Amino acid sequence: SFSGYLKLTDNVYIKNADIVEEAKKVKPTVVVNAANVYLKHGGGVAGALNKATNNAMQVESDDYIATNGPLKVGGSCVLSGHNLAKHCLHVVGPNVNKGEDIQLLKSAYENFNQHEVLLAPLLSAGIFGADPIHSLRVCVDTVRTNVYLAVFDKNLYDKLVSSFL
Ligand SMILES: CCc1c(C(=O)NC)[nH]c(C)c1C(C)=O
Repeated sequence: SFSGYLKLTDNVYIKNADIVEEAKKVKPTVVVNAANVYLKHGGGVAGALNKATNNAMQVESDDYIATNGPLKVGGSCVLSGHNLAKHCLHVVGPNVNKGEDIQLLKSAYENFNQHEVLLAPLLSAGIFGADPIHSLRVCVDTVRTNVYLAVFDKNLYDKLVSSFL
């Protein structure tokens, strides 16, 4: 199971880890991808997860989009986890670098409540432009299921833990 995590609350745990490496090690039931509405996994966590699947995640995602159309900002879809997890929950947090409503971050985290346990990144953090301290606060105030947060950057991980209220 998950190891080396710091417990933040009853159900939220955090670790300084590469989510790709964490997924390959644990093979969780659900890994969360920091997806965009088109499921175009170009960079950040999405590019890293997709590259770990040898692009199988992108091939599956393009078929999903061709059939269903784009996701909503704040929405999600469950696809295969490929070599990383049983499933991948592609969650679309608002991209503040695209001027998207930061208020949609709570709706994005609500998707996690449909899964008993998840390995996840902080939504809308990194290349999505939101404040990761704000993302962690929305996560602990929204997610009720067991979420194991992987934070890639050690310096950000320390800032998140040291400032956690
Ligand atoms: C492609 C770079 C990458 C990897 C990786 O390739 N791990 C094996 N994991 C992560 C989380 C990244 C990021 C944040 O972009």
